[PDB]
Formats: sequence, C-alpha cells, structure tokens
Amino acid sequence: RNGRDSEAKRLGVKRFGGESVLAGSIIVRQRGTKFHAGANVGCGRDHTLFAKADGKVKFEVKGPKNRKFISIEAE
Amino acid sequence: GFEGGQMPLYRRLPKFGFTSRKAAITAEIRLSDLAKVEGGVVDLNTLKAANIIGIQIEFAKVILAGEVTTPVTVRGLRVTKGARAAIEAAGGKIEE
Amino acid sequence: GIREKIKLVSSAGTGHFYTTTKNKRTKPEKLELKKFDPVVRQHVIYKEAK
Amino acid sequence: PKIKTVRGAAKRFKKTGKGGFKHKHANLRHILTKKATKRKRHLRPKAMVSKGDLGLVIACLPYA
RNA sequence: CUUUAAUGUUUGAUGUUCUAACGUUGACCCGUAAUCCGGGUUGCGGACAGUGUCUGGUGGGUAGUUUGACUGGGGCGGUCUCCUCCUAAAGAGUAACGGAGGAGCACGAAGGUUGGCUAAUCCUGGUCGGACAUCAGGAGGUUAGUGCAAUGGCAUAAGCCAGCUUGACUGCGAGCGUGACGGCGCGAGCAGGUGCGAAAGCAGGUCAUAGUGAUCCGGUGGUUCUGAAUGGAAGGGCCAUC
RNA sequence: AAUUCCUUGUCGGGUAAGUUCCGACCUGCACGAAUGGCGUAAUGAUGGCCAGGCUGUCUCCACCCGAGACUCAGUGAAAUUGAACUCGCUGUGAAGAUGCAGUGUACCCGCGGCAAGACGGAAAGACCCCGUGAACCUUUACUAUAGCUUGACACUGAACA
RNA sequence: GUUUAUUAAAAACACAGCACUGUGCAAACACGAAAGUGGACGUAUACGGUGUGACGCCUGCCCGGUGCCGGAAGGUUAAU
RNA sequence: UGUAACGGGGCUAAACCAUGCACCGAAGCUGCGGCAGCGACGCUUAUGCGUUGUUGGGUAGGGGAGCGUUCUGUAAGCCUG
RNA sequence: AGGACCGAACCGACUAAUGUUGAAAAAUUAGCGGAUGACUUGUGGCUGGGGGUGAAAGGCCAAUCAAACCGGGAGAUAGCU
RNA sequence: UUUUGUAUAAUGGGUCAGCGACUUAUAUUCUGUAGCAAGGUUAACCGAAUAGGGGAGCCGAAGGGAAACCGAGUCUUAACU
RNA sequence: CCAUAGGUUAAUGAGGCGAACCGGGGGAACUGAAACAUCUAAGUACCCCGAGGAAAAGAAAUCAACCGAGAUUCCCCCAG
Repeated sequence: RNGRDSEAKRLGVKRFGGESVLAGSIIVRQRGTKFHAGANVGCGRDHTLFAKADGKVKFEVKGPKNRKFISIEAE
Repeated sequence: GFEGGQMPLYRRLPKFGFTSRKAAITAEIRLSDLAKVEGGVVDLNTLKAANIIGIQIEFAKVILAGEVTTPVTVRGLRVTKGARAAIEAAGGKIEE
Repeated sequence: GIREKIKLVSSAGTGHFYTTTKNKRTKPEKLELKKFDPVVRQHVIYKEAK
Repeated sequence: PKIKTVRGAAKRFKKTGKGGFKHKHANLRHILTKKATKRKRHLRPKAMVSKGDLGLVIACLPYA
C-alpha cells in the first residue's frame, strides 16, 4: 500500500553569507518565502531568490514579523 | 553506441538537415594560391590545370586567406569583400 | 482530459497561429484574443476556437 | 576492411571547428502546445555534445 | 432546353435452343502377339467442368517465434512514471516488498493590472426559522481561505470583491541551479509590439512544488532554402504544429 | 466409491485387538447415463481382504553337504590418486578437522575380518533458480503458409426470343 | 489376444457389438509439384472417419457458448 | 563422544582493586651495511657525485625497464674431430 | 467343432534369488503365460526422417529416437564455466 | 581457481615428457620516433624494375549555416546592448 | 482412298570420367539485430544443367550536360 516518494528537489541555500555573487546567481532555491527578498535580490516565480546585482550575500532579520531578508551589498 | 539497453545518444536525438548536392561542386580558393596558376589569369580551368580545385568543381570563390602579391586578373569566380580589396590592392583586377 | 486543442489563427493575411486548449462543452462560443502577430509584427485579433 | 560509419549518427551530429559535435535538441517534434514558449525557444538552436558523450560519438563517426 | 412518339441503327443484360473448342477412368478399330499411350470412328457431357494469374474467407494441417523485471529461492499477490511528508544522522543527496498520502488535470477567467476589503467559530437580540440558511451587535484572532494531496508559504496578502483587459506576447538573454547524459528549472536585462495605472511601476500565465512520453515514421499550414539537362513540379529541409 | 477433503464418517460383520476388507446409511468437498450408467456367468502371471493346509517366513536359530572366501604354485586386472612422516577428545575455523590450538594417548610392520569417518568412488545434481539458452507439445498468443473455398480475367462460341 | 526390445504386462491398447457421420464411383479419403497408385478389379448389406466397447436392463433434460448442417431476405464485404 | 566456560599445569594470589618503579615484547622506531624510485640543488652540461630530503605491502588494472628461445642480415667472418 | 482344456518342441517374459569393474552393454537358475491360432518361423521384397511404422508405449526405425546416422553450412552461437 | 571470505570437508590436477591459448589482415584514433614542412604524400600501373616515373587522389592550410549563400567571419532575428 | 503414325537398314554424332575457375536453373538455416517477425546471414552453403581453355560480357534505343565522351572486361580512386 506504500512504497512511493518523489524525487528530491535540491532546495536550500546555494550561496551563504558573505559569499560573493554575480548578477543572476540563485541564492536560495526554496518553497514558500521562508527567506524574503531584500535589497538587490529578486524573487522568481517559484520563490527562488536570485542576485539582481553583484556583491555579497547578506542574511538579515527585519521588520515587525521578524522575517529573514536577503540583501546584497554592492561589492 | 550501446549504452546497455538505454536509448542511445545517436537515436534519442532528432535528425536535421539535408545534403546540398551543390556544395560538393563549390570550392574555396585562398589567396596563398593564385600565384600558382601559371598565367596571372584565374578561371575555373587555370585552377583545375594547376591541381588546385578538382575536375568536378563548377563554382569557386576567392576567400581572403593570406597574401596575394602579384597582379592577378580574376575571371568568372566569386570573390569575397576582403579579398576583393586584397586583390585590387596588390595591383590586380576582378571582372565577372 | 476533456479539454480539447484549438488553433488561434491570425486575422491578418499570414498563416501564423497560436495554439491552446479549450473546454468545448462549457464554452461553446468562439475565442477571440488580440495576440501578437510576428509576421505583421503587430497585435492582431485571433479567432478560431476549433 | 574500411570502417563503416554508424549511419544514423551522421544524420544527427555535425562536426565543428574545434572538433566538437553539434546536434539538434530533443523534445521539439510533437506535443507542443503544452510546452511553454520559453522551453521551445531555448530548444531551437543547435547545441554541443557534452563531455560524457563525445567518446560514443567519435566511435560512431570515425570519418567526421 | 424540357418532355415524349414511331422507325432505323448502335451496344449491353437474361432465358431457351444449337454444335464446333474442351472433358470422357463409355464402345469399337489401328500402331500391336499391349487393361500404358497415341491416332481414327462414334456415344455422352459441353462453354460447364478443369487448370493458370489475381483476389476475399477459412486454415495449429504445418512452420517461425513471443510469452518482462523487482522479489529477503522462485511462483501467487503487489509494484514499475510523476508530486508531498517522515526515515534522512540541523547544507545537498541517501536504501528496503519501510511508514503515510496524492497526480495522469482544471481555468479565457480561477490569467494581467488597477482600486478596495478581511476570516473560522462562539455568545446575545431578532417574523416564519429549526442545532445550523438571512439581519444586527459583541468576543475572537486567521483555529479561516488558498480549483484538487501534503509540506513550505501568504495580511504589503499568495485569501475575498469589483473596473478595464489579453503579457496565457514574438526574438533573445548576463548569470545561475540541477542532472552520467538526454534533459529540466530560475532569470535581471535588450529589441519589437501591447494591457492596466494619474504615475512610480507591474505583466513572457495561475502562491509554489504533480497534471506526463525521446527518436523514427507520417499528417496539416507557412517559407523558392534545395529542387540530379534546363523551367517548373514531386520529394526533402527550415519554422509552427498534430 | 480406482471418485469422500473433513475422515480411521456412523452403524453392523469378521478379529483378543481391523486406518485395510465386506454390508449398510447418504451430509455425492468434487458420481451419473455411449469422453456411457448400473448389473454381469466365464476368464485374468490383474488389485484388495479372509480361511483350511503347509511350512526356518518367524519365535531363534542349529547342524550338515557343496562353490567361493583362507594357505601354496602359475598367470595376473580395475575404479581411484595434489603431496603425506594419514591418532582420540574439547574448542576454533568458509560456520560438521588426521593436519589449527589445548590436551590425552600411541614401539615398528603385516594377515583375516567389519564398514562409523575420510562431507569415500562412479556421473560439470535430473529437484530449485538463472540464461532476453534449446527442443518437442498445445491453443480462440502473434505472423505466415499448405490445403479447402469464393469471384474476376484467360483457355472460351453460336442461334433466337 | 497386444504393449513401454533393456525397471511399468496393467484397470492401458485391441476386440466382437453399438451409434454418429461422410461417401453415387473419375466415390469420400490417403500417398503424390504431376502423372499415377491404394480405397477396390469393390459399389451404400460397400467403403472411410469418429466415439463407445460382449451380453442384460437402460441411455433423462439443455441448442444460450463453440462446431457442424441448412436458408436466403437485408446490413457489411476483395480483386475488377 | 572426553575433563571440556582459565589454552594447560597449577594458583588462596600466580585473583581483584589502588599506587609506583623495573623488565619482556613486532617485519614499529633506532644503529650499521646495501639497492632502487621521485624531488630539490653546485657542478658535471649529453650525467655522475661531495650531496641532500623523502619514498619502496599490494589484487583488478595502468606505466617503465629487461632476460631467454627459434629464425634472417652482419657471416665465404669467428669457434669446432 | 473350438481366437476350446492339460502339456513338451516353439514363441514369450509374471515372480524371486544371483549377477551388477557380469559368464552376459539385459543374462542364469527355480518356478511362470500362450502353445490350431489375431500363432510361430526361414528366405526374398516394400515403406525413410517432421518421414516411415505403430492391437498406441512417444514405442520401434542397426546396443542411438519428443525427430536416425553420415558429411557439410561450421571455428553456429555461448552476456556462461 | 572462484570468492565477502578457503587448510577447508568448494573446483582442478596420478606423475613425467612433448604440444596447448591475445594472432593476422585492412581501416580509424592517440603516443613515441624519423623525413619533409604551409605543405606532406602517392595508389593502380609503366619499369634499366626495393631505383626512377606515375600527384588520379587523400589529408592540411577556414569557418558559419539545414541550405542557398556569406566568409575571418557567419548563423539567429525585423535588428541584436 | 491418297497420306501421316509406325517398322527395317545404312551413315554421322553423342553417352562416361575429371581439381579449381565460368554461365545458368533452384536455394537454406544457424548467426547478427544484445528477444524477434521486416532486415541480416545471403543469392552464401548446397543440389542440378551446360561449356571452354578460359567462360561471360561486348560495339550505345550508354552516359553526360548545353561542354563533351565514345563497345565489353579487369585494377586504383571516387567513398564508407
């Protein structure tokens, strides 16, 4: 009655904090907005967060709900 | 091209194109030759006679691929832009 | 499943068609969508819910 | 003997300027209205045969 | 022209009759001192039967073959692709006939944008009216909702309502993710043309993750790209697509 | 019941005692009428059961007569065989030890005899599984085909309605 | 009576007898690319096939399935 | 099958616990001698050494370097009654 | 008279024991069935390999039979030893 | 020898002696080496005949594109940051 | 009836063997496709007929391509 599972989707954080990125680089492939988009970060259609400018990855905690933003410092 | 029984690479990819029939009778002449033609006049024969294109060849073209020196009169062959400038720059003459 | 495939043909003289799917049963009316025609290079009305 | 070309491979790969082989992409023959235009637009240009597969291709195409 | 009448004429159809092709494993004669065969006379049948090529049906009489894998031996049962959670050891991945569930779509609005709004449940009052249909007020806080599983998300709403709409665009794409590969995914930006908005802007489908099928062969539309003397065409290619 | 699983069904007969046998009952898992039903005299190197006689079958073996076996003379094989200076036990160990460990026992060599072991000898296990192995057999598996069968054209025509 | 020569002699095969069915003679049927031959120098009281298996008492119901036989109206249906 | 659950004898410590100092113990490390590989380095230059560091268990397998056999040329030469 | 009865030759082969590197690649010994018939036997002939023949066992077809033997395709093929 | 693992009571071999298994041909690719070098090389054949002729051809010096076509560019696209 | 069939005699030729090569009439399957049926193996093996020192083919109702070539056969390319 069992014996099935899907293929593993390889989510998670692809570039960590302080890690230098190019523009276009995917930072967190994820499933809802567990991590939100910050400065110079875009959120794709499947809530993939990608580097919209070059620089360094900056994980932060902002706002009244303590959300986890991801900025990019210009570098 | 046997991958165990998996469908092989040459058989899971689509096929494209066709063979021209006409590209087998076109040729492609450099500028390093045509100092080799014995005459200073270049037609399809005068190239065939110099063992430089082949007997079956009907069309020829005079690509810039290096260093024409003598004045050469090209007749009835297509010449590229850069090589028209290079034939006409080193004396030369191109009529068609 | 039930949902059929149709060709939205261009109202200009071209043969260019978009293609899509329609529920033929619940929506029997034809489908007109002002789509982009790349041969004319202009947004033309498209017709023909097959 | 003289080596026979795997003939249906010659219809599918074509040699390039530095020895690599180009091929047409799969997945663009039929069932098509279900696919996004972004897929189909990215499957139209021809592509190089990857590193894994050149061994197989060079074995099938010894004169090209 | 329509419709009809007589004649001649041109051909097919059907039934009766006929002798002349063919059959004769009927009789007699001859080769011949021979129940073969051939020839002759005659009888009977006779355009049939029979055989050839073509063709439908029947055809284990005969022939060639096929009749999956996983599997706590094999069979029997179950399973085989894809999505979600756990196992899974706080990056990714990770097995078992381990534990649990789902998909093989839907939608021309349930997509785009602009403007607005905020749930479940319970209590109280109130015509029919009831434990529960509508109304009003309060508590409550998203226990709700999300087209369909589960997980992660969602108030700036991704939820709910309305106006206008077709960006559910076409050509590309820096850069990345992900796979042995085939492949799959994310993508700012550039060009052309568009929608909404006063504008900043947003829009290359849907809150996301399932909703699927390589190649060959072939069908349909477009494009002289090719087109075996030449001009066409057929066929092929390329683009779309089944 | 050549058929009955449950089952050694239940009752009766035979027996001191009868899963078999005979008769009967019928709840026939799953008989049954020419893939014949039920009877059936005679027949059977046929299957099952009972009894008389008879006996070394047996209780339980004993003796004897012969042919080998044993000794001498003559001739003179065979299977097998990595090599052997080839013991017991207890344990270990590719998991059942002549060869390892611990220990115990054992002068060297034959002859008759027995067969417990040498996972003894003979035969690339016949069962089981596997091989995209084979062979024959079957069928409403697939594809063909011989044969049978259908029509068209050919061989193959007239004379009248 | 027959049978597994060489582990099975039997309840199996055979059998007389019964039935069904085909067959009108250039018979059906069989061997045979064919000619021909067997059937048989026979002729339905005969011959071939199939089942059952002396004899006695008997052989019940079912024609929906598969087959066979018969029918020709209509539907569908090849070569041409 | 035979003690047969310390390997055995045997042990009242030759057992266990705590502390300490000895010694035994391997193809480990060191000493002495030798060979080979890979580096580095001053010459030697077509490479060897005053060196110098370090390495050398090995199946499938890869790489490198050799020995022998028979036959052909060198060879009507050179050994050999 | 009789696919009649008893029983030798003759044909067979039911049981037991021996034999099982045999005396024998199927027998010997002691019993056993048929024994005028659908019997048995001699000599010759005919039928042949997907074929024969079969009182049917998948039996027999030269000690070979769910497809003889010989030669060839042929060094079939063997993801196996 | 096969194996995760064999003294294994798993396979093979009584012993000796002789024979007994990665070859050959033709294509293609890479490495070494030799010749010539923007060139290299001939095949069949002629033949004083391993010489010399024979450059038919093949490979390379130019790619892109399905193809026409273009060409140090080309394809895509109406055009490409 | 004429005549043909037939009969008798004479003359000439043939018949059979042989290794390969050659032309023609028939013609597999194992195998490969990692199964198998189209396909392959392969017009191979084999069987049969015939001929010669060679056989066969052969003197364009052939190519080519707006220029031309000039029967057949064999070899090297073309070209995997």
